[PDB]
Amino acid sequence: AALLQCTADTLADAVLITTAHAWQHQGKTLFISRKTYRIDGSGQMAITVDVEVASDTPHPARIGLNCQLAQVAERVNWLGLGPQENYPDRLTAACFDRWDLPLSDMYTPYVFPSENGLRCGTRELNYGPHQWRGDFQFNISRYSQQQLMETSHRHLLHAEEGTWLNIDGFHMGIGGDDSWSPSVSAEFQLSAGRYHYQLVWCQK
Amino acid sequence: PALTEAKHQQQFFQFRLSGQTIEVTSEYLFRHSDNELLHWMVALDGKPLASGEVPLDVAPQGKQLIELPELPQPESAGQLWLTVRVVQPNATAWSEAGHISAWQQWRLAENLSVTLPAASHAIPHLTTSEMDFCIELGNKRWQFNRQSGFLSQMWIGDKKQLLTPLRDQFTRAPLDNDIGVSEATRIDPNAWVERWKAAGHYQAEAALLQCTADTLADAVLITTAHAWQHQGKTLFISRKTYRIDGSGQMAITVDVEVASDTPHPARIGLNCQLAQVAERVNWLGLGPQENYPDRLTAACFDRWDLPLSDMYTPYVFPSENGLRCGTRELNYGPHQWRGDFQFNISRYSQQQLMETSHRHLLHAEEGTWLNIDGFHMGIGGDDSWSPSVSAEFQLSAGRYHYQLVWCQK
Repeated sequence: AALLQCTADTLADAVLITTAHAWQHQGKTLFISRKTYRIDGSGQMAITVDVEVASDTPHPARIGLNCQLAQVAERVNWLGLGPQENYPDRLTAACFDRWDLPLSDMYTPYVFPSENGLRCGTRELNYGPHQWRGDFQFNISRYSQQQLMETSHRHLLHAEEGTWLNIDGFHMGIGGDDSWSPSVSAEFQLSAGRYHYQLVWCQK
Repeated sequence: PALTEAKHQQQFFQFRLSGQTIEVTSEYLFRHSDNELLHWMVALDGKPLASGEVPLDVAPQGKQLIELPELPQPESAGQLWLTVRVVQPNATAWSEAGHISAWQQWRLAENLSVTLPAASHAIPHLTTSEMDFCIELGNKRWQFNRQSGFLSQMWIGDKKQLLTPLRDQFTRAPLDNDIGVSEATRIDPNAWVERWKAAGHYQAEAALLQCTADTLADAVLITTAHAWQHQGKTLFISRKTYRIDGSGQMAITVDVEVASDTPHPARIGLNCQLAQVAERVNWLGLGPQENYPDRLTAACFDRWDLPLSDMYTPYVFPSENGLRCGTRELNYGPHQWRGDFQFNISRYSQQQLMETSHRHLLHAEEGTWLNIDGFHMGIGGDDSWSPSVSAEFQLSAGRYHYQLVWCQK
């Protein structure tokens, strides 16, 4: 990521920050992301993200923003499809209700570790002090995405301090009919080339 | 307008493209392509860097592989477009020479531009009244009405740009398919028009949920929230923010929330009436035939120029018509529109179109009605009698976002 542009401005009731980032590989830009942060008098924070994906580039597996949080919580409470991990390609099993689970549960053990435990169509996500409001797909786990890709086996992974949190406006479909060849459906892939999602960061 | 769509789908030749290489498959059972000419033009942003023409020699059921000279690469931001069409060098008894049997369009690898608009020395100055919100930059003046919650007037000179305040429109004149067999004497529950009419979708009246005025150092930003309520039930909530550049180019971002219960809005768009009248409409998008999301296959993406009369499509029975889709930029007269949207520009108001029994009856309203839609519902339909619209085409998302830029000149 590089900063294409950045700015700071003050609303009478709130402060608004706008950041533009371009992701470039080999002189070619895979994605352009524009984010504006607006701060309420209440102090609740609203994030609006606009993502542009080049038509040429293979479609991004997911579009989301990921942060690492020092705080660790016993239980994760969210309102959305639950309680089993669900994906857009296979979200049929899940149903929408308030959900409470042990934090360990969110992670799904696999012999081979790949991104897992994703939850979809969640209006609000609650972990510890933080409250998240909006429509998004969130996976919350100790292990970093980079860590998950690296490890040969599930047993090997050691949880990083704090909890990694991922929030995705859109997630690519898991698939697949066939392991050998891509089994993902055409509709599921995020080929739109234009993407918009917004969420709110709220204390308590 | 539909007939062109039939021609494109019907055409015997099938084109599959991998990388530089283009492969053509012949529909024909019995005939070799004795006199077929294949022409390919590559253009960027409505401009073609190169044109390639190859003679075609495919036996019936035959597959012919054609490889382009390596395409020019443009540093400039934009999307490369490759268009291949087949024309007959010698006219058949039915067709004059230079007639085109088939065409195909493929996007080239996309280009994303990280170049930045900023910065412009001029800064917008806004003057506030209880009655109205006024923004002035240079000669141009922008007026927003607090009571209304929409900006009534756009100012040039020494001139007034628009007769009618810009507003969100969730309805389009009913298509033949939507109306179906439904009649005032014998209304049918199933028909799309009936669902909308029962909904109060047409009669819903906007209210200002909230409004505000703020000044950026380089720009002035206005935020309006509107709730459309019928019978104590809110069909849609729309939030719009207008940001004014130092350049004075204006950017609109619209967020629309639709209740899950309500029948899906036929279109989500904002429609305004403009006093100015222009001889020709120039836009970059699918062209030149009117196209809809359900049937946008016929249309191809290139810079398009047409007489203003052309945009309207004559119908014995008048329903919303002449819509254009996937248009990056729309140009009418002084105004420039930048973004991705579906636009129909016509003299007749949508309200007028729905009202009239016959096409002949309509009389053009002064100025030109302009409609811009972030998303448009699919026309359909397999059957007139029952809704033929596909499930995917309908805008059931319940969340919608689109943004466009209003630019002078």
